[PDB]
Amino acid sequence: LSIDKVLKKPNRAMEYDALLSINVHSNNITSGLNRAISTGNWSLKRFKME
Amino acid sequence: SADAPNPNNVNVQTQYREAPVIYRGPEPSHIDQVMMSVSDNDQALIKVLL
Amino acid sequence: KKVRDGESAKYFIDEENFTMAELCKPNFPIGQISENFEKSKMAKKAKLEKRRHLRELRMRARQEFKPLHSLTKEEQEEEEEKRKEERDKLESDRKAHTAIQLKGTMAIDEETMVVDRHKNAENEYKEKVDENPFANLYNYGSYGRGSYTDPWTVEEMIKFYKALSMWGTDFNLISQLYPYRSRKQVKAKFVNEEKKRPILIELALRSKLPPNFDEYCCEIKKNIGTVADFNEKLIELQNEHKHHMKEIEEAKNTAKEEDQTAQRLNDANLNKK
Amino acid sequence: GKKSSSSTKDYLTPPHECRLRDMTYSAPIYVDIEYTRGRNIIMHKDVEIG
Amino acid sequence: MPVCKNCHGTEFERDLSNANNDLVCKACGVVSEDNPIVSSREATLNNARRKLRAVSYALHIPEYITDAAFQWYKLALANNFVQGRRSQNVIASCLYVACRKEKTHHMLIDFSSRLQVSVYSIGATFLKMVKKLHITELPLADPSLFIQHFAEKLDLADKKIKVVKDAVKLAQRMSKDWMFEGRRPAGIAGACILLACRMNNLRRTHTEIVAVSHVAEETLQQRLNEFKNTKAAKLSVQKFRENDVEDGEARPPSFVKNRKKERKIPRNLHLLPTTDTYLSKVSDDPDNLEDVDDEELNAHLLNEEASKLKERIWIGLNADFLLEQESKRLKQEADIATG
Amino acid sequence: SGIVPTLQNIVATVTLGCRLDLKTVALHARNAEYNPKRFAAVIMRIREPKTTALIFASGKMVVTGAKSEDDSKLASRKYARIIQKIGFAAKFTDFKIQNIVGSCDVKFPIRLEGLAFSHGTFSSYEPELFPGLIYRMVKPKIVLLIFVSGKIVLTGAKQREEIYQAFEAIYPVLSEFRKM
Amino acid sequence: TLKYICAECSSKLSLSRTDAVRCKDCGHRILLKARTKRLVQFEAR
Ligand SMILES: [Zn+2]
Ligand SMILES: [Zn+2]
Repeated sequence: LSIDKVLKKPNRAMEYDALLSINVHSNNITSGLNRAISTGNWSLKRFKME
Repeated sequence: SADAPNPNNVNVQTQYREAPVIYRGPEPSHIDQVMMSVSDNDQALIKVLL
Repeated sequence: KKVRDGESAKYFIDEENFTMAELCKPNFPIGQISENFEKSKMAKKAKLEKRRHLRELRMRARQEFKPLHSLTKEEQEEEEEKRKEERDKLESDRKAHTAIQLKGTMAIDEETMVVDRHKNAENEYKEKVDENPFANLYNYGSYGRGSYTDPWTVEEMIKFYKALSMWGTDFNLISQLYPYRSRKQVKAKFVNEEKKRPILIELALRSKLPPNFDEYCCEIKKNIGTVADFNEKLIELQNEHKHHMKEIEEAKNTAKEEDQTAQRLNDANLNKK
Repeated sequence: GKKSSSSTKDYLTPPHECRLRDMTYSAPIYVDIEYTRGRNIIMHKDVEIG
Repeated sequence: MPVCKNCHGTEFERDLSNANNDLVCKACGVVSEDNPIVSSREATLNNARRKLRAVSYALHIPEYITDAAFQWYKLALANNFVQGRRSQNVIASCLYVACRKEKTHHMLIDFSSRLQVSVYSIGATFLKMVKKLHITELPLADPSLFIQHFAEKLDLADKKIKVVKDAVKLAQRMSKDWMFEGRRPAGIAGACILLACRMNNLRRTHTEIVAVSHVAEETLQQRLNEFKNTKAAKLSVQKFRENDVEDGEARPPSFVKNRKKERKIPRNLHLLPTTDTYLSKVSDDPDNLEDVDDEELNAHLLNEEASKLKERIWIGLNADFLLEQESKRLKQEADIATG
Repeated sequence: SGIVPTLQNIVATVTLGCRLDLKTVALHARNAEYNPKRFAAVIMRIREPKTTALIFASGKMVVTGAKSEDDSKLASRKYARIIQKIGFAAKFTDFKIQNIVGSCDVKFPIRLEGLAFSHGTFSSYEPELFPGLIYRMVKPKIVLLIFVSGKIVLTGAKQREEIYQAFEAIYPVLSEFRKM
Repeated sequence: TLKYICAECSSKLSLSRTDAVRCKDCGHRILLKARTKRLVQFEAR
């Protein structure tokens, strides 16, 4: 979704923002991986269980 | 600071009222190890055990 | 010599090295290093080869008197290198077209359209061509706009004084008269030459030379036709008349189509009852 | 937690210290990926994700 | 609160003993109470909060300063400070002012690296968004924590306190020794970390420091050249003095360039020069214009002969823009006929 | 001391009456800068100093390269003359001064870390956006440019008396944190 | 005041009112607190 948000302007193509912009959703694996083990409720969107 | 005003040059730190935590207990106890430290987000974590 | 801790805090450190005095600030190898050998060694090398690359670009831009066409010639040379890589690593041009007949086939050739289920199925193409090694470089401090210039040629200065004696402060014509420079840098050249010299510029504005050799250079070095104001004005009037006739014909065709649609609606109302 | 030029993390935050600091005991991810950076250039930048 | 029966307006104290904790008065003793009883635009601000969350978790800042930047952006949008931007520069500028409130280590290049925007336009919008402050009290003149936290990802040492404390000591002594006023805090951090690493028995490649510190290669060499110029650097090789006395003879080179300022190649209100007398002499007549005959009024225009050649040059060169303008007018007067 | 600033450049404009046209008379001349960009205006003889300024938007051309009001209105005397050489009205209406730039140096530059640490109500000192301090004086409406080098340069003023009252009222502030 | 014992090399450092709390040459983050110099009293029961 971030890639599709960037590639939508007549500017030069995405050289370094692909090299960057991985430590902007890097706090989605860490925060979720800590929250699901510090709470104990694992919401999954492909097996449909709690 | 419980609300959100602007950071004006008016006195924000104008009162330092006392709201500590107190040892509510039936019997007297002692303190053997008190430490002040840092957490993830650069704030003064303090742990004390009695 | 090598990386070894010779000495410190007493004198010039010399245990196993090639140093014989203090104040090693100039090149700043002193004791020894054991961190980031090759990835920091192959960074100034990459910067130096890119600077020599831009210098040989500036040298090649003198020959072909078209800047952006020299840039497209550079990318044409690198895509010649890309088709050389297509010869190296690998028909091969498996792509689509403006129509639906893409492949091999347009459809089945036995009895009818058999491969229309496969022809109706862009992102499967040839891309494994351009392979280049990686780095961990940087472009920070200030990146974006700028000006890559040089110490200017004195023959270019003589040509500029002869031009200003012949055809004066004409910024677009001066930018076209040097067709491998650019516009803002020659404006800085205008204010720089306006700074230092009153005598030859005053004699240049005294001269009033007629512009024939300037048009000679602009028609040879650019190979532009330069059709006169009567021919270009007649061509512009003919284009405007053709556009007005096309617009009037489109309006008349739209009115005829609306009349045909009204007649078809009246016929459908007559056939409904 | 490899970092295959230097050692594993060069700290890899110590466990009993991490229990008192109110930090999660962790070691990061390291991946290797391509791009489509230039018109004829593909980078192989080796980044971390969370 | 001052509701009582025997006294008025006294202090109070909830009980600690007997698990009873009622709010009671003093010096007579009356509970004086009962028992204790204990237990549209929002979518735009949501998009702004998600973008601020992205830039916050990308720029490695804590969670309270995210809410501080959020309430700062809310106050600024209540003052109607900007509209219609790409919002990357806006969120970066708001997080930059909320981040340069605190003494943490984030410069302009850490924000200019995101979205590949030039740093000067971001600073220009940062000085456009100060049309709300009229306070502008920012403690910005302390590059001391830059030395403390740049030395973690660059200049890796076994100790990292012996290089770092002497680095920040020498850098503050040099900044107080007239070498820092608008003089590149990241650059002086790189310079007084390369110098302190040179004091240590370990060397660095010069590219490795200037790569992640986002500073140029030539400017830090100019800095170290000025360190060689000012400090004698004979005692600096072995060990610095424990009692450093530095008084006088301290200047940036702007003082030198004003000391030479070329190259050879009784205050009174009436004694000040008045400026209205220059404008009062020359006439304000829109009809009188012929008093400038100095060979310039008779040399503006030439004849018709060497003018159609200029028209030929103009129509030959500046042709495509005129054709696109006339064709755009034809495109308009085509597509405005219908509805 | 009792030094005086020397001016650098002034920029103003003048309003004319009719609809101007500088596409044919300038075409019969020496120089013409036909601009395909936004500012479609030609310039003849830019180089001759304090005689000819540059581009007009709708006729109200700016003043470029003038210091005193003699040469400013003398150049403005030479502009409506060209517009009447075209054959138009060219009224000289509403000559209003908008910008007077002055530069000076007190030769003894001063510290700015204390002038930015304590006197932060009238200034927004930012180090590496631009090394010179931006001094926001509110009386009058003049944004001064205090420099680290000490060459004090003023801009944005409309009167010379405003420049004198802005520079005289800052010299005790320069003498407050005075370190040679 | 001589307190705030370290937890890695046990150094007696006295931090100021603004420190953003940090240790000494051990290179540590947390720190304990030294025992008070008063006279604690109780029976041996
Ligand atoms: Zn009472
Ligand atoms: Zn320790």
